[PDB]
Amino acid sequence: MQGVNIYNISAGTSVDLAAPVTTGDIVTFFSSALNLNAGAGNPNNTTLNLFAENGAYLLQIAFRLQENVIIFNSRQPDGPWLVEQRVSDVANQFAGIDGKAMVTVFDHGDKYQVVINEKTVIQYTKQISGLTSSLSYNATEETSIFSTVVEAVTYTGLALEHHHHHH
Amino acid sequence: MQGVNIYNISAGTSVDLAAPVTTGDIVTFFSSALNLNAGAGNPNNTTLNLFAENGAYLLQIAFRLQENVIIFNSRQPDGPWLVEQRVSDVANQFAGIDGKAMVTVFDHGDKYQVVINEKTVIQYTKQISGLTSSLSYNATEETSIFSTVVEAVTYTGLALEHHHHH
Ligand SMILES: OC[C@H]1O[C@@H](O[C@H]2[C@H](O)[C@@H](O)[C@H](O)O[C@@H]2CO)[C@H](O)[C@@H](O)[C@H]1O
Ligand SMILES: OC[C@H]1O[C@@H](O[C@H]2[C@H](O)[C@@H](O)[C@H](O)O[C@@H]2CO)[C@H](O)[C@@H](O)[C@H]1O
Repeated sequence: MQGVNIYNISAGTSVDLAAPVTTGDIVTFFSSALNLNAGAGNPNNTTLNLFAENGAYLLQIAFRLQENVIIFNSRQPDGPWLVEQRVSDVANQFAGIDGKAMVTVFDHGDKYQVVINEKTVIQYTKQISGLTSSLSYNATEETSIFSTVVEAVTYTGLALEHHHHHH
Repeated sequence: MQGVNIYNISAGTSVDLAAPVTTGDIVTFFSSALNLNAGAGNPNNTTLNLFAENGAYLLQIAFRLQENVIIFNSRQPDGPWLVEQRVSDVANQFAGIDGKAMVTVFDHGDKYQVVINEKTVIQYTKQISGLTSSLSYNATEETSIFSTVVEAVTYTGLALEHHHHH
């Protein structure tokens, strides 16, 4: 059945989900601040990650102000970072809303749709499949583009399909 | 296409959705405050409403501190309120989180599942069916349990049509 779980993630920490995020599920990270002028990343200012039980980075959303880009990538816990998908102009993706923001990730089975506020910035074809068992928000107090603590809200058990058969 | 929409709603106003909420979709109201000591409503302290395209009150979630109850109901805009569904102990529903709150409504087609924070408060069997085309948040400045402005986020286009060819 459908359920809502709330997690308050401090910068530099991660949490295990009470209910895994799977195909048809949604997770939204809410930030109470938007620091588009934060310190220089190294090279990341902020990273939002969806982890598989084996620690694989199912999806990482990395924000880089200096390089002015949002990187989407995946990799096994002991494997190399895979093919990066980039979105230029970090500020433009958040335009329209200041002092706060939200990043939503839809798990569509074959792809991860990421939406910054109301704007879909990418339909990311998965490079690694599997259910998300933990989330993380990594950054330092001085260079994060988001608030010290980011609230993650997962909407699980959502999957709804209408099967139409033909022959 | 699945999509997220954000609407800031001031107490006593309503908003027209850019994308309607239908079966399988979600709408969550976020409050930057929680005032469970706001006093008696008139009779409601706060009401969250989902309106169908034809103007009907698909669902009203009404909080009453003096009655210590949450009332769920429906009605036609020119008609009488229908059969009230009640859930007692308002505080218990928001237990665990202070200074803020979220109310989530899942549209399951035949029923609306209301969730306060992480707790499912009710599986409301619909008295009126249809797609939600607008929302409203009514309350006064002094007696609302939520912040002056509530932020509603909709997740739409979620149901999927899966064709199989044999
Ligand atoms: O791909 C995510 C991953 O990127 C690393 O930095 C990459 C850099 O983006 C790429 O252009 C370069 O060729 O290789 C670097 C890694 O050696 C980040 O260091 C890492 O934290 C992730 O963000
Ligand atoms: O049902 C929501 C609706 O309730 C109205 O008040 C009701 C009251 O709760 C009920 O016990 C009584 O029998 O009828 C009243 C209506 O005549 C509120 O006035 C209305 O705003 C909604 O909150």
